[PDB]
Amino acid sequence: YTMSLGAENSVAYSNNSIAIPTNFTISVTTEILPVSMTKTSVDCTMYICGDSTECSNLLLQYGSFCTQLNRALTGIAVEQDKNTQEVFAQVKQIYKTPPIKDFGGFNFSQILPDPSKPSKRSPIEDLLFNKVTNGLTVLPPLLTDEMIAQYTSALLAGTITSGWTFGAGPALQIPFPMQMAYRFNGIGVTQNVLYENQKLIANQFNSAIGKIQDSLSSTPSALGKLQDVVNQNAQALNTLVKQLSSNFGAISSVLNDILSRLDPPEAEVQIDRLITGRLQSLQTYVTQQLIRAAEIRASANLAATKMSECVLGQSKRVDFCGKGYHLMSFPQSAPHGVVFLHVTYVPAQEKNFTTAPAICHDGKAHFPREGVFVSNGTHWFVTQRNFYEPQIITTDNTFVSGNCDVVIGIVNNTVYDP
Amino acid sequence: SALGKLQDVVNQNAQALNTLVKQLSSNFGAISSVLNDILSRLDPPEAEVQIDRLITGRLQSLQTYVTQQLIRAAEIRASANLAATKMSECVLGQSKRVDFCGKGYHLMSFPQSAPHGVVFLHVTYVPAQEKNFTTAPAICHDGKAHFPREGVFVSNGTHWFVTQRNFYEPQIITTDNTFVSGNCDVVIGIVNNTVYDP
Amino acid sequence: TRAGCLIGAEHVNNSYECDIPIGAGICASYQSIIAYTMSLGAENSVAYSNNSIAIPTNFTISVTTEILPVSMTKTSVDCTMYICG
Amino acid sequence: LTGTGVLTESNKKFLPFQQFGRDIADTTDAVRDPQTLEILDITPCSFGGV
Ligand SMILES: *[C@@H]1O[C@H](CO)[C@@H](O[C@@H]2O[C@H](CO)[C@@H](O)[C@H](O)[C@H]2NC(C)=O)[C@H](O)[C@H]1NC(C)=O
Ligand SMILES: *[C@@H]1O[C@H](CO)[C@@H](O[C@@H]2O[C@H](CO)[C@@H](O)[C@H](O)[C@H]2NC(C)=O)[C@H](O)[C@H]1NC(C)=O
Ligand SMILES: *[C@@H]1O[C@H](CO)[C@@H](O[C@@H]2O[C@H](CO)[C@@H](O)[C@H](O)[C@H]2NC(C)=O)[C@H](O)[C@H]1NC(C)=O
Ligand SMILES: *[C@@H]1O[C@H](CO)[C@@H](O[C@@H]2O[C@H](CO)[C@@H](O)[C@H](O)[C@H]2NC(C)=O)[C@H](O)[C@H]1NC(C)=O
Ligand SMILES: *[C@@H]1O[C@H](CO)[C@@H](O[C@@H]2O[C@H](CO)[C@@H](O)[C@H](O)[C@H]2NC(C)=O)[C@H](O)[C@H]1NC(C)=O
Ligand SMILES: *[C@@H]1O[C@H](CO)[C@@H](O[C@@H]2O[C@H](CO)[C@@H](O)[C@H](O)[C@H]2NC(C)=O)[C@H](O)[C@H]1NC(C)=O
Ligand SMILES: *[C@@H]1O[C@H](CO)[C@@H](O[C@@H]2O[C@H](CO)[C@@H](O)[C@H](O)[C@H]2NC(C)=O)[C@H](O)[C@H]1NC(C)=O
Ligand SMILES: *[C@@H]1O[C@H](CO)[C@@H](O[C@@H]2O[C@H](CO)[C@@H](O)[C@H](O)[C@H]2NC(C)=O)[C@H](O)[C@H]1NC(C)=O
Ligand SMILES: *[C@@H]1O[C@H](CO)[C@@H](O[C@@H]2O[C@H](CO)[C@@H](O)[C@H](O)[C@H]2NC(C)=O)[C@H](O)[C@H]1NC(C)=O
Ligand SMILES: *[C@@H]1O[C@H](CO)[C@@H](O)[C@H](O)[C@H]1NC(C)=O
Ligand SMILES: *[C@@H]1O[C@H](CO)[C@@H](O)[C@H](O)[C@H]1NC(C)=O
Ligand SMILES: *[C@@H]1O[C@H](CO)[C@@H](O)[C@H](O)[C@H]1NC(C)=O
Repeated sequence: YTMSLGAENSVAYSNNSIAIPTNFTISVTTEILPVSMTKTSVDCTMYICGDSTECSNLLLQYGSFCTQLNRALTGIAVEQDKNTQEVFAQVKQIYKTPPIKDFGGFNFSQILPDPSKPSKRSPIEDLLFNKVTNGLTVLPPLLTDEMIAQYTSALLAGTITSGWTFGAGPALQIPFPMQMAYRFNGIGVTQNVLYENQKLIANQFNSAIGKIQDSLSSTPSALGKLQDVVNQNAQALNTLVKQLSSNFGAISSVLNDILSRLDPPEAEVQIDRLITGRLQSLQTYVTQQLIRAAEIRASANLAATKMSECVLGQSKRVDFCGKGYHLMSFPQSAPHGVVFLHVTYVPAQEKNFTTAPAICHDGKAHFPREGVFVSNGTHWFVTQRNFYEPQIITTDNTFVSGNCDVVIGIVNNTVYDP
Repeated sequence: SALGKLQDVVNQNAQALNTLVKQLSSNFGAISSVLNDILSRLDPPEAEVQIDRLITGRLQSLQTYVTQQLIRAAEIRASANLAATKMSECVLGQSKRVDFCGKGYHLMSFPQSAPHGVVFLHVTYVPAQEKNFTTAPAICHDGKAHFPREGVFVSNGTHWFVTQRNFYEPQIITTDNTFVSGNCDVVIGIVNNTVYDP
Repeated sequence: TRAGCLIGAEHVNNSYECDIPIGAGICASYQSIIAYTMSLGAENSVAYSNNSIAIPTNFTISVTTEILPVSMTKTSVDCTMYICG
Repeated sequence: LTGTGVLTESNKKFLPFQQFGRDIADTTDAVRDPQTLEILDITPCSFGGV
């Protein structure tokens, strides 16, 4: 079939009507970012030649190719540890949550570490770690999974107990329903809206966190970004292994068979063919590993940017920290990766109102100081832009500039004086 | 080791050049690594074979050098795009992005030229000498809930004030710096205090 | 270690910052050469409670350096002269 | 079939027509001794980086 981009949505535009949200959804979304790869090291001499001394004597004629391949792989291996260091080690203080989890109804048990588990992981992090499944050596990562989990636990404790203050200096404690109100004011919604509806926001947040855990437990292709990196590295290593079984035009792919069947003048030619074939295979592997290392470094720089801007602070950048108005984010460790739980504010249950740019009163034009003039049909109010909260149009929330003869669409209404 | 990032690039480029020069000393299976020795020792039917071995070895070395030069060029281009972004957002403006222009609340930045690089002096504001206070979300007065317009309610133990969030500057809780929304029955943790009217 | 066998370094029970990385959480430093499990940070417990806040009373104007590479050395290789002279 | 390795006892029960054993990566990791019909695992020697 011919595909369809999306459902059509004719927005009901007119020159004097506005849509104001009357409700909200606290939406938590997952973002999975790869950070590092498997650190692989190849003994070039043993991969080309094994233990054959005649092969290594012929390999010395080609110079320092093996040194360049080893140095490129060493650079990739230290670049992975540098990537993990830049992503997760953004704090030098290891914070802990208080033993009493009184956060005003907000539940963080699915993201805080479980004391009953020996790995000290969160239930979400435990599910993430469960859902990820010849001269060759695998160097271990410098940071173990326990220490990456400890770093994420410190980041979670800092962003829960101290707000964004720990990312800019000393950790200054603040109650979580106040932190949330500050985040509400960062997206342009008044503190009162948060305080009045704090039970509903806590219930929505807990329901969204549970839906995140259920969606991760019910979707096999949730962690496909990390699995693609793991599969690419394993498939590249398998291809580099399988290139040893090819003779590359020689009589056999085994150096011992050539050295036992032929004299060294012709075994030199056959071994030279095997050497140049295996060297071409190793150069191809190292080149594609360098390209994938550049891609993983770009992804890790992006992940460090999201760690700095979504977890350690509240970001005004649209769609950088989830879909909707970004409130906060929570980091979770993943095998060779990071998972950001973006908690965002989504407006909902919008309602039509008749709107005007200014109010004409006593020959003067009044403009809203922070909100917008709305009308339900008979009476005029001023409300904040992202939530319907009608208030009487007074001189305290409006300002006067000019007369009524200039502004197009100014309407007549009284302005109350306290 | 302060300037290690530029010195790393300089050392990598010099080491790549040194390796490319060193690769001329290898014969790659030929009788000699010197072309003049082959051209002065052999007839062109076999000197063609020896020169062909030298040509394919040196061409493989040169293609390898160009491959990591292009990879390092991509890395340096990404770093330079990042540096141009920092020059646009930290020097030519004040950035709200956390840790993009230094540790702390970013105030301004200074660019300095460096050999094959740029050094940003990020001037930032760090809070210090913090003090505990008892806080409340709202003030209950005359059956009405009062919330701070821009600050936060704090208490030193007996008296309630409102202050800006990033610096302790206590002021009397008035109607000029608070706003009224709803009664006192809804907000959890509202406390009783007077609200002064100028 | 999980990275391998380390000979010539005295293993200590103290945790320091990583000076020379060994791997699998092991780092080495000179003070003789010692090997240790690296500390992640100084441990800080935030005094959280539901009605207390911490407000700064002072500030520090902090200037930090950030070094970013911009360009490389522009190298050109005569391919014919390099291969053949 | 020649090589270098550590020859240990194997729990892999070969079928009587099979002589050598390969893993996923086509490397000989199991073999049958021709003198006495027993199965031996071939572990590669402990190469490492210094
Ligand atoms: C605001 O008013 C407009 C116009 O009265 C509504 O738009 C109509 O919605 C109905 C129901 O979906 C459609 O059948 C019409 O075609 C729409 N008209 C236009 C011109 O788009 C709109 O739904 C109202 N908004 C709300 C939130 O009720
Ligand atoms: C705003 O939306 C929330 C849900 O997003 C509404 O809360 C629901 O209210 C109905 C009826 O009162 C209950 O049956 C549901 O159980 C509530 N859901 C939750 C999650 O609490 C709320 O009523 C809406 N408010 C307005 C003014 O529309
Ligand atoms: C926070 O959330 C957790 C899990 O969402 C709640 O733990 C559940 O508690 C009920 C009753 O106590 C048990 O039946 C469930 O089995 C628990 N779930 C898990 C995963 O342990 C917890 O009660 C919530 N509240 C607090 C204050 O922690
Ligand atoms: C628009 O809003 C105003 C105020 O919210 C409404 O005026 C009130 O309507 C109720 C319903 O009869 C009365 O009991 C109140 O006495 C009215 N208050 C005032 C100050 O007049 C008005 O009815 C709304 N109009 C529409 C079309 O919904
Ligand atoms: C809004 O108020 C202004 C001023 O009270 C109205 O302007 C008057 O309009 C009448 C007839 O249109 C004229 O005779 C007056 O001379 C006007 N006065 C001024 C000062 O301009 C205006 O018509 C009102 N608009 C609406 C929609 O009621
Ligand atoms: C909290 O701050 C207020 C205002 O600075 C203090 O009130 C003053 O205290 C001094 C010293 O006792 C008196 O001389 C003033 O007369 C007080 N002013 C008023 C308006 O009463 C208060 O003592 C402080 N409380 C604590 C526990 O430090
Ligand atoms: C804050 O003030 C309100 C009103 O002055 C107090 O509420 C009253 O409390 C008494 C005793 O608990 C009741 O008999 C009244 O009926 C309450 N009145 C209302 C309007 O609720 C409240 O107790 C005070 N709180 C504190 C902490 O002092
Ligand atoms: C604010 O008060 C809290 C608790 O009253 C202080 O936290 C204590 O600080 C001491 C000194 O370092 C520690 O020995 C305690 O273990 C801390 N208690 C807890 C529960 O963490 C805190 O230091 C005070 N803040 C300031 C700036 O004075
Ligand atoms: C805020 O901190 C500054 C230093 O960061 C303090 O200034 C010092 O004050 C002491 C005593 O007055 C002097 O001996 C120093 O010479 C000052 N240093 C500088 C650089 O001027 C300042 O007093 C602090 N203010 C408060 C209110 O705590
Ligand atoms: C809005 O459009 C209507 C016609 O649809 C027109 O009568 C009215 O003057 C317009 N108002 C403004 C402010 O442009
Ligand atoms: C804070 O916790 C105490 C118990 O430790 C409780 O009495 C008080 O009501 C709580 N206040 C709020 C606003 O949750
Ligand atoms: C081969 O010789 C060995 C010598 O010990 C003997 O044990 C075995 O039974 C003989 N036959 C076969 C079929 O292996």
